[PDB]
Amino acid sequence: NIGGAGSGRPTYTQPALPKTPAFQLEGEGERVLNKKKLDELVRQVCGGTAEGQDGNMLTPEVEESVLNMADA
Amino acid sequence: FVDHTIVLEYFQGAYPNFADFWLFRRRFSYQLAALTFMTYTMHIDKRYPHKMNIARGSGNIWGSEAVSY
Amino acid sequence: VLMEHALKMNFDLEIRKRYAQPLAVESGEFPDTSNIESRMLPFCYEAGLSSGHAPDAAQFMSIATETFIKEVMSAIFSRTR
Amino acid sequence: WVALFPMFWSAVPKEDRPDLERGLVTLLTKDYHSRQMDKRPNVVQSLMAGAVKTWPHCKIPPHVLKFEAKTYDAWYTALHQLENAAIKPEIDSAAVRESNLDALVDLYSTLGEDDLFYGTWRRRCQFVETNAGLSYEQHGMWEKAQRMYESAQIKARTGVIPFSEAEYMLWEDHWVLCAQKLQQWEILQDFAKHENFQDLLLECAWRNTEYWQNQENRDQLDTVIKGVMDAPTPRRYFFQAFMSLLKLHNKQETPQDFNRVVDEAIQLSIRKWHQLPKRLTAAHVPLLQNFQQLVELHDASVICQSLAQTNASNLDVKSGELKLLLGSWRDRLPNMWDDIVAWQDLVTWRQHVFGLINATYLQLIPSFAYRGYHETAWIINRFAHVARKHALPEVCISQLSRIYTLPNIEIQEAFLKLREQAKCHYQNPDELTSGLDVINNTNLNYFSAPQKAEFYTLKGMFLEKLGQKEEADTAFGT
Amino acid sequence: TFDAPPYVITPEYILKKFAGHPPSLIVHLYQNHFRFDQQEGMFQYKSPMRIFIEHLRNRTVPHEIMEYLIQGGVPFYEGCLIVQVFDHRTTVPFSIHNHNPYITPSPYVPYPPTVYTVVLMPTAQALHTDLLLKTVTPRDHMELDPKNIYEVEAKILLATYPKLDLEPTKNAEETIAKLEKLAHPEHSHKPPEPKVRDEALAAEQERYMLTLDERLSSKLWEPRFERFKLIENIKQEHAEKKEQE
Repeated sequence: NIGGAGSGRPTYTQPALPKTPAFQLEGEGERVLNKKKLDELVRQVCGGTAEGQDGNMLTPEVEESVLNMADA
Repeated sequence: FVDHTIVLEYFQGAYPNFADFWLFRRRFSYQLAALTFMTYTMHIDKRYPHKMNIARGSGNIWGSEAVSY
Repeated sequence: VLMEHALKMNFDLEIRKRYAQPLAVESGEFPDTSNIESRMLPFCYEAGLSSGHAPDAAQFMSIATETFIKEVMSAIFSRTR
Repeated sequence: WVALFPMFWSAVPKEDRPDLERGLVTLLTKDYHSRQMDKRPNVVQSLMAGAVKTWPHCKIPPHVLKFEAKTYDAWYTALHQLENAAIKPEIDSAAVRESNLDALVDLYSTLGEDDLFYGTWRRRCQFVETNAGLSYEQHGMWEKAQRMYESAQIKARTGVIPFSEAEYMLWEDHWVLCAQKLQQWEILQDFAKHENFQDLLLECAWRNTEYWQNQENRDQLDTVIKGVMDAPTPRRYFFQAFMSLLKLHNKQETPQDFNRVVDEAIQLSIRKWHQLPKRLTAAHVPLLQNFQQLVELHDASVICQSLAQTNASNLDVKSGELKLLLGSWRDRLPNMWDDIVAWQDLVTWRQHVFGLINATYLQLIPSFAYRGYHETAWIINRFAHVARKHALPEVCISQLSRIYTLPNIEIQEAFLKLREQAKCHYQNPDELTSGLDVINNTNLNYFSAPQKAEFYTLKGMFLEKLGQKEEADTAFGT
Repeated sequence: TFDAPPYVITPEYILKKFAGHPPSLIVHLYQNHFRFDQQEGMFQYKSPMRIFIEHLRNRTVPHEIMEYLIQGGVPFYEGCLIVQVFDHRTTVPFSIHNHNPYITPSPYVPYPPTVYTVVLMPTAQALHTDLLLKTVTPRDHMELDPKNIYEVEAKILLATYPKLDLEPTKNAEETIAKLEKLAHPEHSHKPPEPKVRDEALAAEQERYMLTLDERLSSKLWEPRFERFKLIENIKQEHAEKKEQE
């Protein structure tokens, strides 16, 4: 979709074969995968985590520092 | 006795293909508007239900026995 | 420095979109291909690259960011465990 | 298949239907179906019809239907479910209803159904100014619609009453459309330039005849045209073809490439015509106008080639040859009730071609070489008459007044000017000053008896309103 | 010479001394937005203007909008501000069967504030911003060359604090007593707290039904009227230009 006017506008208005948008029928969702990414990295570089515990590998004050690092 | 979904049921069952029903209804609306104007301005009086003819072939409407009162 | 601290294409309407997307710290989501792709264009327009960027740059940038974070975290862990 | 599918779907246990529905949605959007676009009985139509024949127990998202119908010619199958779900929604939720109505309105807009579009939008709005503006735009009163939209936006600025985003986008889009219909191009050009709208910028620039003469200006426009060509469409291809014609006129290209461009445009137009319903609907008219445009484009290319090649030897005999083709062109016009934009485009294209002819013939003289001005005057007068019949305020007057300055006073141009002057009598209230000034003195009446006689009759009828019974009596008696 | 403020500034003294003068600002609070008296638009509590609400809660001058305030000539009282607060805070949508006097009936329905006044105290950031703005404001040319910034600030500080406590003590107890006596209300807070971190079927059904929706899918909104204002500006410019011709 080129032109810059925008798409999905319900107002008064084309290529021969437009491209289908992206969709996901059912699954975990990005809102979960993105949040789990950091814990996944910590698990990767920490060597391994024993059964019955995971996720809480960085204290609340260190996750903010890591995110700032990434953005910068 | 009489609900409000009789004529719609009849004309939905008369047209197996939906394109035909869509076009029929689209023409029927305009024809009814024209007939309404004609009947309203000239003071036609006894508009019994057997005086409205509907052409199933296209959608035209002809109101027979139209005489001013 | 003090001022900062105090036909044709309008190149200044696409640079301003840089601030629309929330930062990683603001949301809590580790940056991914989508966020980096959104962030790429304003920088290119600022520097004068009218054409844009190559199609396969977002994945490269995401991989580089992941590698950098992994290296830093590995460095911190080795000296205290 | 359409007979079988409901019977077998009725045998699926109720607890398992969602899995089959998701699998069906996945199967409908596959990528290998594109090898079946042209075959008329194809699997997409059959699957959609089978699903929709049992709608209450087989739910499909509205937008999947909307997306597939536009490409695989299943318009009415989609509309069936789309406008049956508005009467009796499947699920109780505001978001579902909003999405369904959005899809329905988009289909109505694409198919060219104006009245259903406005009727559907007027039962969905929240303000009263939006309602009034839609009802005014339905009846072709653009100024009032613009004013109501502006008032609606101003009132909404306060924020005391909440509104939605659909209305917010509608106000802007329809303000732009109403401005387009009223020939407010001067401000639209700058608005598009500021807002980065390429197509609107091209449309605005195409209306400036002289802008396309400077080499640098056309070089700049070429970049925009090439930028918007990764998603070819009939209008973009027309613009590319016009650019190629202009390039050819200046000995910068071979005719073969121009013919290739025209062939590509024709193929795209045919491919887009093949995707609409079989029976002639209201969405076919623009494509017919496009066909005429392409034919006239080729004719103008031949005109330019012959003109250049014959004038290369300074042979002022091809005026008669051009006369036949101009006369043939003089009978190809739209119908009086066609959209105004069609007349605008026709006039603009003819003006471009006539300007080309005038430019080529002006450098040679320093009567027979002043035909472009006559043709431009004729087409302007015809468009002015049509615009008056459309009840466009000041558009007819604007066109009749923008022709004040035109050189090469000739019998044809003088007669056209006299016809325009006779057309100045609109028979409208509060226009007494202009009529009285015209009565005072206006050119000469020695040209022809019928013209002066009709002028006298118009003067008498103008006097009749003022109450000058005997004056008008004597005037039209004479 | 100008009268200098006391050691501790309180709302009572400032309100009493300047009573009968126009308030510096007027703010109206609604359920989910606020605005100024002459303002026509609105601000959301979630928008970037939450800083003003935070400052109002904390009673601090909002140094971030100092230049905007200076443009409007807002009045200052001994470097503080007085703000007036007005508290206004205290069918079947998207259905085609709803009735409205401007719509047909449709055959699927039977038939058709508290007022407050507060004072905001100044800070060091405010003075820093004031000097920084004065440095870059053309009037020599500029209104203040940098090299005189230190002398100007020295004179301003001398004016603000005319009297200081310069009496030596003699032992620890006297110093402790003096420290206790001189405590400040604004610098006597406490240390902060450590930082801390059936319907599913219906939600799934709604998400499924909203498939392939270009705009509504993502959400499952702060209007600014920028296009309208641009159109108004361009129309005004074109009309003004046409005035000459």
